[PDB]
Amino acid sequence: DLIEIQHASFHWFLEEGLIEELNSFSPISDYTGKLELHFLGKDYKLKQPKYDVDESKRRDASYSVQMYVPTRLINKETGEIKEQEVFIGDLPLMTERGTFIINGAERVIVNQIVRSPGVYYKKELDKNGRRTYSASLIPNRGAWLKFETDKNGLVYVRIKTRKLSAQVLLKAIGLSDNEILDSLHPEFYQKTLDKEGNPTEEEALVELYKKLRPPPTVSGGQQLLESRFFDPKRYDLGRVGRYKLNKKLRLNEADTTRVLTPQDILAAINYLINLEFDVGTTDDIDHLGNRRVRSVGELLQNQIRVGLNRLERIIRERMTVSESDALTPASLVNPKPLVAAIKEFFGSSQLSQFMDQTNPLAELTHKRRISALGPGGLTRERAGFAVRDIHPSHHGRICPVETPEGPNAGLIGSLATCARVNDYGFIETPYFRVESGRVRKDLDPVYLTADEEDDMRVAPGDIPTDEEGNIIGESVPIRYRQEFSTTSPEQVDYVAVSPVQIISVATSMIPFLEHDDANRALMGSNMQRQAVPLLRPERPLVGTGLEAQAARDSGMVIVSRTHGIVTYVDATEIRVQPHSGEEIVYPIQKYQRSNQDTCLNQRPLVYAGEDVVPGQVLADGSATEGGELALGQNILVAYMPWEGYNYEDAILISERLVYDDVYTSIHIEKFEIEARQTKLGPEEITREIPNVGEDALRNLDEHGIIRIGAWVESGDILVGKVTPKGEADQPPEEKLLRAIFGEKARDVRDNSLRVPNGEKGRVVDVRVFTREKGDELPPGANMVVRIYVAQKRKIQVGDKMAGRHGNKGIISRILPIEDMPYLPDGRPIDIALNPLGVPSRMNVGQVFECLLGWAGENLGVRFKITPFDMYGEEASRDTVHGLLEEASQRPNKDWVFNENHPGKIQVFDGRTGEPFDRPITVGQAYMLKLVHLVDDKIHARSTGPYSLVTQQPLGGKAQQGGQRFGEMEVWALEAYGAAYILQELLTVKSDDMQGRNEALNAIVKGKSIPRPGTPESFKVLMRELQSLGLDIAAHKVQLSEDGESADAE
Amino acid sequence: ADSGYLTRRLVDVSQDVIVREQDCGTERSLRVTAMTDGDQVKISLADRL
Amino acid sequence: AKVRIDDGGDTTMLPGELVELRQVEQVNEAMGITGSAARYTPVLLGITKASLNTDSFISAASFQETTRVLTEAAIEGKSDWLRGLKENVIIGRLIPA
Amino acid sequence: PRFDYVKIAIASPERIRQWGERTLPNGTVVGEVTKPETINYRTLKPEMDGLFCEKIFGPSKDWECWCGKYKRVRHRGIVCERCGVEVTESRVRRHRMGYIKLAAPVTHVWYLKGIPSYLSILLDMALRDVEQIVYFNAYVVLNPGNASNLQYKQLLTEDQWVEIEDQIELEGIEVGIGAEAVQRLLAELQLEEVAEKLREEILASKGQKRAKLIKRLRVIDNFIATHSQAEWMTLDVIPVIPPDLRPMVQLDGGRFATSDLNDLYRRVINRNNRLARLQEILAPEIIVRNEKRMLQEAVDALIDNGRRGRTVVGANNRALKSLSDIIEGKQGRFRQNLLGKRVDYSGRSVIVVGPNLKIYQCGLPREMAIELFQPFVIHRLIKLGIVNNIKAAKKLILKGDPQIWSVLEEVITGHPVMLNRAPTLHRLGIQAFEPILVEGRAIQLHPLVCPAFNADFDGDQMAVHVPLSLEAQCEARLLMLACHNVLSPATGKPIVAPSQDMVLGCYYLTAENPNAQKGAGRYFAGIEDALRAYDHGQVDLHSQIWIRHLDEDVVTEKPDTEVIKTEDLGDGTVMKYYRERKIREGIITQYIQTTPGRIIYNKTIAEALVF
Amino acid sequence: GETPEDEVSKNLLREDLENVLDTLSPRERDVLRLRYGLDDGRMKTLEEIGQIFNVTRERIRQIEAKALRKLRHPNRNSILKEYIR
RNA sequence: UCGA
DNA sequence: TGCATCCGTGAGTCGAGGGACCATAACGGACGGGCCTTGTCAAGC
DNA sequence: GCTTGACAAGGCCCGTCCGTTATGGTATAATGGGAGCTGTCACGGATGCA
Ligand SMILES: [Mg+2]
Ligand SMILES: [Zn+2]
Repeated sequence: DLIEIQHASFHWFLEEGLIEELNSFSPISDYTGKLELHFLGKDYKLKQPKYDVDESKRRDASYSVQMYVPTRLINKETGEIKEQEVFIGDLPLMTERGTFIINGAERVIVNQIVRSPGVYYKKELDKNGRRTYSASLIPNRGAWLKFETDKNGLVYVRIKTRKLSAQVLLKAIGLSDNEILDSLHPEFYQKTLDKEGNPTEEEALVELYKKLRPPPTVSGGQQLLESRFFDPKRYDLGRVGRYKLNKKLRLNEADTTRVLTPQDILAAINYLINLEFDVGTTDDIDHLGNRRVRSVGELLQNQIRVGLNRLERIIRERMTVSESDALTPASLVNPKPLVAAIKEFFGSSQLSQFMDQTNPLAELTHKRRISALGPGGLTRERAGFAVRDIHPSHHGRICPVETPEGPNAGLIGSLATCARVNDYGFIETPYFRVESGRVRKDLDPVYLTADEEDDMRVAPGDIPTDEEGNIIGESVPIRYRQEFSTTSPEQVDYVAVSPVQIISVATSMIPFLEHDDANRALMGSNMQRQAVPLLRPERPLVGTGLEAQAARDSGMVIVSRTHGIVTYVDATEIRVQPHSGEEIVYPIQKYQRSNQDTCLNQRPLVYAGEDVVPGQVLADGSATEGGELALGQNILVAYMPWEGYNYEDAILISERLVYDDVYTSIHIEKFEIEARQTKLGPEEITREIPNVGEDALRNLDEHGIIRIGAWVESGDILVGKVTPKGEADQPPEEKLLRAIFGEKARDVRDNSLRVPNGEKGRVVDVRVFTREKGDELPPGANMVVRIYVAQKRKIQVGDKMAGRHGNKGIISRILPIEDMPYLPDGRPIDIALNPLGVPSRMNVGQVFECLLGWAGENLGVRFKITPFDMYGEEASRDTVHGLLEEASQRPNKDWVFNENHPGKIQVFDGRTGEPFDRPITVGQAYMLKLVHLVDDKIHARSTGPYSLVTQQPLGGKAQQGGQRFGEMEVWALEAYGAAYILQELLTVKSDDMQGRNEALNAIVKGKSIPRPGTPESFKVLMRELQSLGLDIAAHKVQLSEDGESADAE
Repeated sequence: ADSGYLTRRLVDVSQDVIVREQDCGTERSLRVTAMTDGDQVKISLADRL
Repeated sequence: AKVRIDDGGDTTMLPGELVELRQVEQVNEAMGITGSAARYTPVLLGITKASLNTDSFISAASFQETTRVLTEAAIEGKSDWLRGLKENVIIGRLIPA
Repeated sequence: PRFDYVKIAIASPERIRQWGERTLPNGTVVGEVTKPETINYRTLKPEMDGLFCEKIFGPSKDWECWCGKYKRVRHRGIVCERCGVEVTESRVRRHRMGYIKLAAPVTHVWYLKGIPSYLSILLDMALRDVEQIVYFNAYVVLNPGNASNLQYKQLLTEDQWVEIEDQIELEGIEVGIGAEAVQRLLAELQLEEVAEKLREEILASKGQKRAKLIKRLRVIDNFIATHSQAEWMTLDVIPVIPPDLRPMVQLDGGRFATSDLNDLYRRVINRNNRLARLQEILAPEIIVRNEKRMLQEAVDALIDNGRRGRTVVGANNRALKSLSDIIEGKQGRFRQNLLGKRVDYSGRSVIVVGPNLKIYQCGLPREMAIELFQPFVIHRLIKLGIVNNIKAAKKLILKGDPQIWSVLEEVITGHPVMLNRAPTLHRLGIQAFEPILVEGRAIQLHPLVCPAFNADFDGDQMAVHVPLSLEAQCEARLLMLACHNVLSPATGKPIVAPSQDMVLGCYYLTAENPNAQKGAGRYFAGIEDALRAYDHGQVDLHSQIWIRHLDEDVVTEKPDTEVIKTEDLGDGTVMKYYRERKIREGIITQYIQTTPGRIIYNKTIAEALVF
Repeated sequence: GETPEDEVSKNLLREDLENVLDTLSPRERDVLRLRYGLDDGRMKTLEEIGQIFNVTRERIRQIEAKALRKLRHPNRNSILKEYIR
């Protein structure tokens, strides 16, 4: 299973994470001691949800459950036990795909990588001086212990504040002079004991309080130090903090997990002194053995911990004011601070991200992202060069290729294919045991938790092995202590289980990965997660074979579980019968809206009367073919330059891709309107709207709302809504115009929902959610109407297409089939790609892919080639050229392979009919269609809305915004002679309530006027500087007159 | 990010450098030679004049 | 282009300020007909230091350290005559280039 | 209007109240903010005293006061005797400023916590010394006269002042705390007399601290030339921003969208009304001292939040936006609203390569040109007589008639359009073009201007801008056209050149293929004889062809002047043989061995440079 | 605030509403301007027009009843046809 | 977060 | 009078997306009748 | 070409009605607050510490 960091994490929270939080919260007491409240956390209910999975997405709700615990309220003096179940909070459940539904939108919880708790030592040179060793005891939650060591044998303890001597903390926790020196070399400790005095057990708590809290008190020094490291519910090492203390310092005690042991502070000082004696290891901060990951089971444990602490303040403020008895325990627990704590984590936190649902490849990748940012991780400004590079401990755990380019280059990683996280939070990799030069591929792997660095010798999965005898190679390259070396095959210990263990699940879909560059393989893995689901997908011919596993783990593929006989198959359900209440129904969704405006259509695959197996595809998804995944189409390609139509990364396609419904996707948009409550009068949805005739009232059913199946275009009316007005401030021009022809204006105003510019399609869902029907509504709303419009988009000029090797491009021309070049059998060419971008970017694998897919086209065999071989030069060139020779041995196909030029044939011109001078490489390429279509990039504005303060035009496609003329754009016009264009762009086009009126009136009348006025943004800055206490004004230097000018008035 | 902040600092230090007059009447000069980086030359004398 | 003048007792020029080298020779030659004093040491300024020591406070506050330029301009009583670029863009007039 | 220079100075308390108090036909002025209330919760009308008051800043609606009975355009320039709101336009609210009269002086945070702390320079104190007097942590001696051991401007602790209170020396010893003592220490200064006191201390016994007296003399000399006072650095009257610069709008759900300036203004008036309440009922001095310290922290957080103390927050845990935090940052008023603005008549789209076109020409789609040139199409519709107004023209544009596209075809001819791609590194990233209406939905860009814009056809979007005035159209054509931008501004080398796909077409054309000759070694009569032989199947592209060319300016790779294989004909005529030439000397004839691909290349330069 | 598209066409409304008023009588044009508030910025009632003239009531009403009747006829008023909002 |  | 430590100042440009309680008196808008004020209708000067 | 009595329509004006709103009070005894900062790099002043 590829999703185990989400399913096993939420399963741990429902049985171990929720029980541990309620056991530490209980019991609580009052100020006097009259009654006590303790919970029973291990007997909670977790009742049934309210709505369905598909119903919660359209009703704008969350798939959540109610949490109830039994609560026993006892009293100290009077014997009474009050058992009652009290509501705790709303907990959203994880769906079957591993996601959550928050406010009708599907969301994921990205796993965040942080540092592991423990002690870490570091050699630091602050200046050109001696060698200083530092320390840092990091807990899971609480204060930090930073031990430093200066020159001349002075070890200090810093607990944010100023540093202090090591004897001050070591004596205040409770110790003797003989219990320190017996377990310490004590000759180095005499230099820090001379210039520190010699305090007793009570002569150190007073001096500790004088420097931390600057009167000292004998009772104040004990309450300050115990609350930092020794008090419960304020300092936590964690289950993994106790494990890292017993490994580094080699401690004998274990299973403490709550209180910091004072013997552990003595062991951290002893390891720091011995670092000057050239013994001990300096820890690394970028090592994956020191870096942990956490998931939904751990991140939810911190939100209930800060949510129950707010509940502890109200539970102690209600058992003291009410001095009377006979009170119910259900009124002591207020669920309001804990409901708002869970709702803030799932909807308002940064780590809960919007789920990418373009294709099943992006859904599987987004659940396995390893990001180093979040509330407790790193910062965008605090990220440096060392944290973004690849550590040598990332071999097989984190993918070195798949990472987003730009700002987050290296901070957001991806988990590898065979990687696995244990219960402690460390990434593990499987390895096969090698015994005396023989790979023992018979038993289960070892799953080493990054402990193979300083102990084991690990070989990758690329060495030639024999059939159970020995290893063929005499020099095996291995890795030992983060360095590569070639040793004997009898000296190795472990070997990798797969050659795709290093790369992730999205990089493994690229065939011939070893022939492509690592920079273009980064782009090829990112463009595969943006491919739209087509209308009829097609499986690739040069697939790697891992597409079948990624389709079943995405959750959008109906699988069988019963091993039965299929009875009834239609377009909505599949009914089988289980055998060794026997009729289950598998529902099939038809054209459901996704998050990225794509389709989630499922098609039936099986027929009636067929034996099935557990793990068989019953119904494939939208971007999924039969069994395996399918994100694009296999069509003909040719690497030849046309007449400037493929000049700089441009694509020339044919007309055959248009009328054959190739690269044709279905996009479903969703519109929203609401009949709110205006204080002047309630708004309602009517059909008789003013100033709109029969040109737009054709699809309404006398209710103001459109019908199902009506073709809407740009500028129509979906929901006709009116709004009452109470202005009554008519100008004298409109009063004279209305008095002539009559037709007195009504009190309503047309606020109908309309279709935006460049939008069309067919309406498929006109679901209306009103009150008194069984659904909750937001306050200040009478009727909520939701309109879903689906449209069928073909492939056009301006769309961005790409392949699996980073050869992205934008189509500039769609030629007919008689103008495209044609093969010597008469078959035309679909895509005419440019061969100039190939040798400059090292995209060699895309030439191996098309030449192998052309061999699979004439044979019809659908090759499955795994990456990272076999014999050198005999597995990539002679595989392609050897299989192209077999396709040429057919009696009908003799023109496929040539002896002089192997990977080339003769191509004829379509316009003139003459052959070209040189042979051209042809093949069957697998191209994808990305989400960056030409329809979403069109924006234009003449005059629209304006800003609130600066009175400048707004910015945005969805709100009719204007393009920003920034500071780099002024410097280009200032370097030109364009002074009148610069004054026009800053005055009459932005921030002038007077200059915009006269400039617009000049074009309609036909006589332009010069000299625009003062812009509004300068007068805002003039009033802001006067409010800062600065007498700033503008004057005139005219003859015998120095007067201030009034820019505002 | 380093070249963007460097370009902004070069603009504000030389934003008021406009050619206003035709001649000033100075007598100083700048001696220019062939830019030789040790053994081989990079910019010839014909490219600097 | 700037210089750090010293020994000022006749003209209101405290030792430690940065003025242009052409402006020092314009006032020294104009004071030679009367007879007075004195010395100045040349300094090399960076691209962010010479941008803040200009005659315009609007061009220096929009670049960097807005709270430091406007504090110095209010106490000294500086005046901007809108000479050069990057002021008429903020004002709303034609650039002098 | 038109101004000539901008001068900035320190605002005196008589200058701040000049902006606040306005003349009204009554006995007193009403331009003072006394209450922290903004508006009412029942109706959406403000109150008669507050930060959004109509008696101070003006009427909320156009020609309508607050109480009623004056809601017409007939009453212009009068003040209602019942309410007090002047009946005028609603645009006067963004120009009027109120003031808040304080009950205690407050030091300005820019002069105290600034660099190099000009408040502490004039007082001859330290940075921590003035910071202990302000915010009420130590006492300062204001009159140490007739005392045993006391100095001027000496800091005293809380336990040290109560010892002198038991000793009454036996004279008048005056101390002070807070900003009332700093304002008294600045008012009794000697700025005319202290300037000559520091000048005699520089020449005599300078030492290392000569620069300290020099830096102090620069601050004192600025207060005499500007005719300012040293006591104006403390604030007694606080100015108020106009209410449209702190807008309060209501969203669709009913919630109000307030600003952070309203929460910082309310903290000043709530702590000022409490200080006037404690000073009236004779409060204990430990409560009045704590109230004046919070009034000092409320104004300093209003001016520069987080400068001296801790940053105050609101409902959300982010930092509040103060008066200084809207001008200094990258998202401030200077770098986001003055140097760079969002312009009208603009748009953007993806770009595709347009071949079979020219330079200074770009592909412009029809639905984007009808929005950018919308005031130019409407003017042509009324001029041709199709419509009569804008409402008849705008309904005809959005309808989709084929006569509208014939009007748009006649408008864009000769109208330059500036194309722009972000980021703009050099000045050739903004060039003007003459657009044409093409089929599709992308901008057909020329492939020759691609190294100029640094544009690649894999997802690049370019911004479109349209000029309006007649002077802007003549500057985009004569100075910003793409045909006049061949040379780069950095070097003297051109950038309009064949780069990727046309170099490979010219390298293969003038190459040498030693296998596909098909008729090499043939003599042709001139340049035009070889072009007529390429249209037939006579010669190939790389055939060795002798061409009779009488010109001498023939450049080639590895040129030579020596004559090898000298052959002499009859009657004294000698043939001068070369590596690539064949000259008949006595020059009679001259044959050039070349390829027909080099003749097509040399013919293209002849028809382009000679017109 | 109002968009400049409604403020520009408000100025174009003055150029066409005063065009059909110049073709009327100078006495007939003076009644319609001061009544609705043209060229003064203030709306005046019917009795204030009768006190600056030497003619009493029931004449200004029937003049405006005659002025509004001739503008409704389709004669020399074809430009005030698509102004109905 | 994602494109250049 | 020179050497450490701390604090304040900067760190690319465009576009898309999503997102406690109660008692009592003062204050003010709403409702209703009276009073001119204003618009309209049919003949008669 | 204008003029006069008649018939309602409606805006202010001035009373009261009751919801709305500002103000003061309650008597066992109660007596110093929480919530993060701990992985950025470079330069320029300003203390302060010998
Ligand atoms: Mg590009
Ligand atoms: Zn009024």
